[PDB]
Amino acid sequence: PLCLKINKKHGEQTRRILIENNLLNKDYKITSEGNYLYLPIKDVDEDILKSILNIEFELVDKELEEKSFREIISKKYRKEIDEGLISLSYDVVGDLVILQISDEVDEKIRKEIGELAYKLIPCKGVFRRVRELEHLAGENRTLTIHKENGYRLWVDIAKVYFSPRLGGERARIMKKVSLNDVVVDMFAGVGPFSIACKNAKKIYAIDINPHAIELLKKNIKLNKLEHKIIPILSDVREVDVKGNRVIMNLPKFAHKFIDKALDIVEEGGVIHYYTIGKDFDKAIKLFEKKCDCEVLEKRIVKSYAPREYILALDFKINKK
Ligand SMILES: Nc1ncnc2c1ncn2[C@@H]1O[C@H](CO)[C@@H](O)[C@H]1O
Ligand SMILES: [Zn+2]
Ligand SMILES: [Zn+2]
Ligand SMILES: [Zn+2]
Repeated sequence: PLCLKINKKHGEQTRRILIENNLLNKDYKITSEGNYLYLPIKDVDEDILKSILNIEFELVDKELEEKSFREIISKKYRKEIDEGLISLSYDVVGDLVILQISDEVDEKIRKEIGELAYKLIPCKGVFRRVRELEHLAGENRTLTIHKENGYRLWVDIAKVYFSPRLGGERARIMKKVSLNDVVVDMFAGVGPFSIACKNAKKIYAIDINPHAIELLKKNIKLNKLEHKIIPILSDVREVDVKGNRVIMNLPKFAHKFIDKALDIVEEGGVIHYYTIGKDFDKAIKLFEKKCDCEVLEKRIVKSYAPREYILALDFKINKK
Protein backbone atom coordinates (compact mmCIF):
# COMPACT_ATOMS: atom_id res chain seq x y z
CA PRO A 1 0.00 0.00 0.00
CA LEU A 2 2.58 2.56 1.10
CA CYS A 3 6.00 1.95 -0.42
CA LEU A 4 9.29 3.80 -0.51
CA LYS A 5 10.35 4.03 -4.12
CA ILE A 6 14.12 4.29 -4.65
CA ASN A 7 16.63 3.60 -7.40
CA LYS A 8 17.53 -0.05 -6.66
CA LYS A 9 21.29 0.78 -6.54
CA HIS A 10 20.84 1.96 -2.96
CA GLY A 11 18.65 -1.09 -2.47
CA GLU A 12 20.42 -2.87 0.40
CA GLN A 13 22.10 0.25 1.80
CA THR A 14 18.55 1.62 2.18
CA ARG A 15 16.83 -1.62 3.14
CA ARG A 16 19.10 -1.78 6.20
CA ILE A 17 18.36 1.79 7.32
CA LEU A 18 14.60 1.13 7.21
CA ILE A 19 15.14 -1.84 9.49
CA GLU A 20 17.41 0.02 11.90
CA ASN A 21 14.54 2.47 12.22
CA ASN A 22 11.92 -0.26 12.60
CA LEU A 23 10.26 1.25 9.56
CA LEU A 24 10.30 -1.52 7.00
CA ASN A 25 6.99 -3.38 6.89
CA LYS A 26 7.48 -7.16 6.74
CA ASP A 27 3.95 -7.95 5.55
CA TYR A 28 4.82 -7.37 1.90
CA LYS A 29 7.30 -8.60 -0.68
CA ILE A 30 9.81 -5.92 -1.63
CA THR A 31 9.18 -5.94 -5.35
CA SER A 32 11.44 -4.72 -8.16
CA GLU A 33 10.27 -2.75 -11.24
CA GLY A 34 12.93 -1.52 -13.68
CA ASN A 35 15.60 0.49 -11.85
CA TYR A 36 13.49 0.67 -8.72
CA LEU A 37 12.80 -1.05 -5.43
CA TYR A 38 9.53 -0.74 -3.57
CA LEU A 39 9.92 -1.40 0.13
CA PRO A 40 6.65 -1.67 2.03
CA ILE A 41 6.99 0.92 4.77
CA LYS A 42 5.11 1.93 7.92
CA ASP A 43 3.48 5.39 7.58
CA VAL A 44 5.97 8.26 8.00
CA ASP A 45 6.28 11.99 7.52
CA GLU A 46 8.14 12.78 4.33
CA ASP A 47 10.26 15.16 6.42
CA ILE A 48 11.78 12.88 9.04
CA LEU A 49 12.68 10.45 6.26
CA LYS A 50 14.84 13.15 4.74
CA SER A 51 16.91 13.24 7.92
CA ILE A 52 17.75 9.52 7.77
CA LEU A 53 18.10 9.06 3.97
CA ASN A 54 20.80 10.80 1.91
CA ILE A 55 19.47 9.53 -1.38
CA GLU A 56 16.37 10.68 -3.23
CA PHE A 57 13.05 8.91 -2.74
CA GLU A 58 9.24 8.95 -2.92
CA LEU A 59 6.30 7.67 -0.87
CA VAL A 60 3.66 6.00 -3.06
CA ASP A 61 0.51 3.88 -2.95
CA LYS A 62 1.65 0.65 -4.56
CA GLU A 63 -0.27 -2.59 -4.79
CA LEU A 64 1.62 -5.50 -3.23
CA GLU A 65 0.93 -9.09 -2.19
CA GLU A 66 1.18 -10.51 1.36
CA LYS A 67 4.34 -12.43 2.34
CA SER A 68 -3.71 -14.25 14.72
CA PHE A 69 -6.42 -12.80 16.96
CA ARG A 70 -5.52 -9.35 15.63
CA GLU A 71 -7.68 -10.58 12.75
CA ILE A 72 -10.99 -11.89 14.11
CA ILE A 73 -11.13 -8.92 16.48
CA SER A 74 -10.49 -6.33 13.79
CA LYS A 75 -13.22 -7.54 11.46
CA LYS A 76 -15.80 -8.47 14.10
CA TYR A 77 -15.24 -5.18 15.97
CA ARG A 78 -14.60 -2.33 13.54
CA LYS A 79 -17.44 -0.70 15.47
CA GLU A 80 -15.24 0.12 18.49
CA ILE A 81 -11.78 -0.29 16.95
CA ASP A 82 -12.50 2.72 14.72
CA GLU A 83 -12.93 5.11 17.65
CA GLY A 84 -10.36 4.42 20.35
CA LEU A 85 -11.91 2.10 22.94
CA ILE A 86 -9.92 -0.82 21.48
CA SER A 87 -6.47 -1.14 19.85
CA LEU A 88 -5.09 -3.74 17.40
CA SER A 89 -1.79 -3.84 19.30
CA TYR A 90 -1.04 -5.71 22.51
CA ASP A 91 2.11 -6.45 24.49
CA VAL A 92 3.34 -9.71 25.91
CA VAL A 93 5.30 -9.57 29.16
CA GLY A 94 6.51 -13.00 30.21
CA ASP A 95 3.45 -15.22 29.95
CA LEU A 96 1.18 -12.22 30.55
CA VAL A 97 -0.85 -10.65 27.73
CA ILE A 98 -1.78 -6.96 28.20
CA LEU A 99 -4.54 -5.43 26.06
CA GLN A 100 -5.47 -1.79 25.49
CA ILE A 101 -9.22 -1.29 26.16
CA SER A 102 -11.29 1.71 27.35
CA ASP A 103 -13.32 2.00 30.55
CA GLU A 104 -16.11 2.88 28.12
CA VAL A 105 -17.01 -0.77 27.52
CA ASP A 106 -19.23 -3.13 29.51
CA GLU A 107 -16.92 -5.62 31.23
CA LYS A 108 -19.34 -8.36 30.19
CA ILE A 109 -18.06 -7.70 26.64
CA ARG A 110 -14.66 -6.36 27.67
CA LYS A 111 -13.81 -9.45 29.71
CA GLU A 112 -14.97 -11.52 26.73
CA ILE A 113 -12.21 -10.13 24.56
CA GLY A 114 -9.75 -11.33 27.17
CA GLU A 115 -11.42 -14.72 27.63
CA LEU A 116 -11.07 -15.02 23.85
CA ALA A 117 -7.51 -13.68 23.86
CA TYR A 118 -6.47 -16.33 26.36
CA LYS A 119 -7.45 -18.60 23.46
CA LEU A 120 -5.78 -17.39 20.21
CA ILE A 121 -2.68 -16.43 22.23
CA PRO A 122 -0.08 -18.39 24.28
CA CYS A 123 -0.25 -16.92 27.78
CA LYS A 124 -1.15 -17.70 31.39
CA GLY A 125 -3.00 -14.46 32.04
CA VAL A 126 -4.69 -11.44 30.43
CA PHE A 127 -5.19 -7.81 31.51
CA ARG A 128 -5.77 -4.39 29.93
CA ARG A 129 -5.32 -0.72 30.81
CA VAL A 130 2.52 2.63 34.96
CA ARG A 131 -1.27 2.74 35.19
CA GLU A 132 -3.97 0.56 36.75
CA LEU A 133 -4.84 -2.83 35.24
CA GLU A 134 -7.92 -5.04 34.99
CA HIS A 135 -7.95 -8.83 35.08
CA LEU A 136 -9.84 -10.27 32.12
CA ALA A 137 -8.81 -13.85 31.27
CA GLY A 138 -6.39 -16.52 32.50
CA GLU A 139 -4.49 -16.58 35.78
CA ASN A 140 -4.73 -13.51 38.01
CA ARG A 141 -1.01 -12.86 38.60
CA THR A 142 0.87 -9.70 37.62
CA LEU A 143 4.35 -10.91 38.51
CA THR A 144 6.14 -12.86 35.71
CA ILE A 145 9.53 -13.48 34.09
CA HIS A 146 10.47 -11.92 30.77
CA LYS A 147 12.96 -13.39 28.32
CA GLU A 148 14.77 -11.18 25.83
CA ASN A 149 18.23 -11.08 24.28
CA GLY A 150 19.27 -14.15 26.24
CA TYR A 151 18.67 -12.79 29.69
CA ARG A 152 15.64 -12.95 31.94
CA LEU A 153 13.82 -10.24 33.84
CA TRP A 154 11.44 -10.36 36.79
CA VAL A 155 8.50 -8.07 36.05
CA ASP A 156 5.29 -7.34 38.03
CA ILE A 157 3.38 -5.33 35.37
CA ALA A 158 1.12 -3.73 37.99
CA LYS A 159 3.91 -2.24 40.12
CA VAL A 160 6.70 -1.13 37.78
CA TYR A 161 7.17 0.28 34.27
CA PHE A 162 8.47 -2.02 31.54
CA SER A 163 8.36 -2.05 27.75
CA PRO A 164 8.82 -5.37 25.95
CA ARG A 165 8.76 -3.71 22.52
CA LEU A 166 12.02 -2.03 23.50
CA GLY A 167 14.19 -5.15 23.62
CA GLY A 168 15.50 -4.23 20.20
CA GLU A 169 16.99 -1.20 21.91
CA ARG A 170 18.75 -3.36 24.49
CA ALA A 171 20.09 -5.56 21.74
CA ARG A 172 21.66 -2.60 19.95
CA ILE A 173 23.05 -1.23 23.19
CA MET A 174 24.40 -4.68 24.01
CA LYS A 175 26.63 -4.48 21.01
CA LYS A 176 28.00 -1.04 21.94
CA VAL A 177 29.18 -1.56 25.52
CA SER A 178 32.95 -2.06 25.90
CA LEU A 179 34.76 -3.85 28.74
CA ASN A 180 36.11 -0.52 30.01
CA ASP A 181 32.73 1.25 30.13
CA VAL A 182 31.06 2.52 33.31
CA VAL A 183 27.33 2.84 32.73
CA VAL A 184 24.87 5.00 34.65
CA ASP A 185 21.33 3.81 33.99
CA MET A 186 19.44 6.95 35.00
CA PHE A 187 15.97 5.31 34.76
CA ALA A 188 16.61 1.61 35.18
CA GLY A 189 13.18 0.05 35.66
CA VAL A 190 13.37 -3.60 36.59
CA GLY A 191 16.80 -3.32 34.99
CA PRO A 192 16.48 -4.26 31.29
CA PHE A 193 19.24 -1.90 30.14
CA SER A 194 21.53 -2.71 33.03
CA ILE A 195 21.57 -6.42 32.20
CA ALA A 196 21.93 -5.70 28.48
CA CYS A 197 25.17 -3.93 29.45
CA LYS A 198 27.01 -6.76 31.18
CA ASN A 199 30.30 -6.36 29.26
CA ALA A 200 30.69 -3.04 31.02
CA LYS A 201 32.89 -3.30 34.13
CA LYS A 202 30.56 -1.24 36.32
CA ILE A 203 26.87 -0.30 36.12
CA TYR A 204 24.94 2.24 38.18
CA ALA A 205 21.26 1.20 38.17
CA ILE A 206 19.16 4.09 39.49
CA ASP A 207 15.39 4.24 39.93
CA ILE A 208 13.05 6.18 42.18
CA ASN A 209 10.32 3.50 42.26
CA PRO A 210 11.01 1.06 45.11
CA HIS A 211 9.41 -1.85 43.29
CA ALA A 212 11.68 -1.20 40.35
CA ILE A 213 14.59 -1.64 42.73
CA GLU A 214 13.17 -4.67 44.52
CA LEU A 215 12.74 -6.58 41.24
CA LEU A 216 16.00 -5.11 39.85
CA LYS A 217 17.94 -6.72 42.68
CA LYS A 218 16.28 -10.08 41.96
CA ASN A 219 17.27 -9.64 38.33
CA ILE A 220 20.88 -8.76 39.24
CA LYS A 221 20.88 -11.95 41.28
CA LEU A 222 19.16 -14.00 38.55
CA ASN A 223 21.68 -13.13 35.82
CA LYS A 224 24.68 -13.49 38.12
CA LEU A 225 25.75 -9.81 38.06
CA GLU A 226 26.25 -8.81 41.71
CA HIS A 227 29.87 -7.62 41.29
CA LYS A 228 28.88 -5.59 38.23
CA ILE A 229 25.54 -3.86 38.82
CA ILE A 230 25.20 -1.42 41.74
CA PRO A 231 21.50 -0.86 42.46
CA ILE A 232 20.49 2.58 43.79
CA LEU A 233 17.01 3.64 44.90
CA SER A 234 16.47 7.41 44.54
CA ASP A 235 15.47 10.36 42.37
CA VAL A 236 18.25 10.25 39.75
CA ARG A 237 18.55 14.00 40.28
CA GLU A 238 20.08 13.59 43.74
CA VAL A 239 22.62 10.96 42.81
CA ASP A 240 26.32 11.58 42.40
CA VAL A 241 27.74 9.00 40.02
CA LYS A 242 30.23 9.35 37.20
CA GLY A 243 30.43 7.33 33.97
CA ASN A 244 31.29 7.26 30.27
CA ARG A 245 27.94 5.98 29.11
CA VAL A 246 24.59 7.38 30.16
CA ILE A 247 21.27 5.71 29.29
CA MET A 248 18.14 7.86 29.56
CA ASN A 249 15.20 5.44 29.18
CA LEU A 250 12.41 7.97 29.99
CA PRO A 251 11.14 9.11 26.50
CA LYS A 252 8.34 11.21 27.92
CA PHE A 253 10.57 13.43 30.08
CA ALA A 254 14.17 12.75 29.07
CA HIS A 255 14.57 16.42 28.12
CA LYS A 256 14.01 17.65 31.69
CA PHE A 257 17.07 15.67 32.80
CA ILE A 258 19.71 16.39 30.19
CA ASP A 259 21.57 18.74 32.51
CA LYS A 260 21.98 16.06 35.17
CA ALA A 261 23.15 13.44 32.68
CA LEU A 262 25.75 15.85 31.32
CA ASP A 263 26.93 16.28 34.89
CA ILE A 264 27.28 12.53 35.37
CA VAL A 265 29.00 11.66 32.11
CA GLU A 266 32.73 12.14 31.42
CA GLU A 267 34.14 14.06 28.48
CA GLY A 268 34.44 11.72 25.51
CA GLY A 269 31.47 9.69 26.69
CA VAL A 270 28.11 9.00 25.13
CA ILE A 271 24.57 9.78 26.20
CA HIS A 272 22.02 7.30 24.94
CA TYR A 273 19.08 9.65 24.75
CA TYR A 274 15.48 8.56 24.11
CA THR A 275 12.84 11.18 23.50
CA ILE A 276 9.66 11.92 21.61
CA GLY A 277 9.00 14.01 18.50
CA LYS A 278 8.17 14.24 14.81
CA ASP A 279 11.72 15.23 13.91
CA PHE A 280 15.14 15.03 15.55
CA ASP A 281 15.99 18.76 15.52
CA LYS A 282 14.41 19.91 18.77
CA ALA A 283 16.22 17.06 20.52
CA ILE A 284 19.46 18.01 18.79
CA LYS A 285 19.31 21.75 19.33
CA LEU A 286 18.69 21.04 23.02
CA PHE A 287 21.99 19.19 23.31
CA GLU A 288 23.87 21.08 20.60
CA LYS A 289 23.39 24.25 22.64
CA LYS A 290 23.96 22.73 26.09
CA CYS A 291 27.21 21.05 25.01
CA ASP A 292 29.86 20.68 22.38
CA CYS A 293 28.35 17.35 21.41
CA GLU A 294 28.26 15.10 18.36
CA VAL A 295 25.52 12.73 17.16
CA LEU A 296 26.97 9.26 16.59
CA GLU A 297 23.76 7.55 15.56
CA LYS A 298 20.07 8.45 15.40
CA ARG A 299 17.18 6.00 15.02
CA ILE A 300 13.39 5.99 15.18
CA VAL A 301 12.45 3.53 17.91
CA LYS A 302 8.68 3.28 17.38
CA SER A 303 5.32 5.01 16.97
CA TYR A 304 3.71 6.94 19.82
CA ALA A 305 0.56 8.68 18.57
CA PRO A 306 -0.10 9.77 14.97
CA ARG A 307 3.24 10.68 13.31
CA GLU A 308 4.50 11.05 16.91
CA TYR A 309 7.58 8.87 17.32
CA ILE A 310 9.87 7.61 20.09
CA LEU A 311 13.24 8.70 18.79
CA ALA A 312 16.62 7.53 19.96
CA LEU A 313 19.81 9.54 19.63
CA ASP A 314 23.40 8.76 20.53
CA PHE A 315 25.34 11.78 21.71
CA LYS A 316 29.11 12.00 22.12
CA ILE A 317 29.94 14.76 24.58
CA ASN A 318 33.30 16.10 23.37
CA LYS A 319 33.57 18.84 25.95
CA LYS A 320 31.31 19.95 28.75
N1 LIG B 1 13.50 11.06 38.53
C1 LIG B 1 13.62 9.74 38.50
N2 LIG B 1 14.63 9.13 39.13
C2 LIG B 1 14.76 7.82 39.10
N3 LIG B 1 13.91 7.05 38.44
C3 LIG B 1 12.87 7.59 37.79
C4 LIG B 1 12.70 8.96 37.80
N4 LIG B 1 11.61 9.24 37.08
C5 LIG B 1 11.12 8.08 36.63
N5 LIG B 1 11.89 7.07 37.06
C6 LIG B 1 11.68 5.64 36.75
O1 LIG B 1 11.66 5.36 35.35
C7 LIG B 1 11.16 4.02 35.25
C8 LIG B 1 10.38 3.84 33.94
O2 LIG B 1 11.27 4.05 32.84
C9 LIG B 1 10.21 3.83 36.43
O3 LIG B 1 10.67 2.78 37.29
C10 LIG B 1 10.28 5.17 37.16
O4 LIG B 1 10.12 5.02 38.57
ZN1 LIG C 1 23.55 3.87 -1.95
ZN1 LIG D 1 -15.90 7.72 24.03
ZN1 LIG E 1 7.17 -5.28 45.14
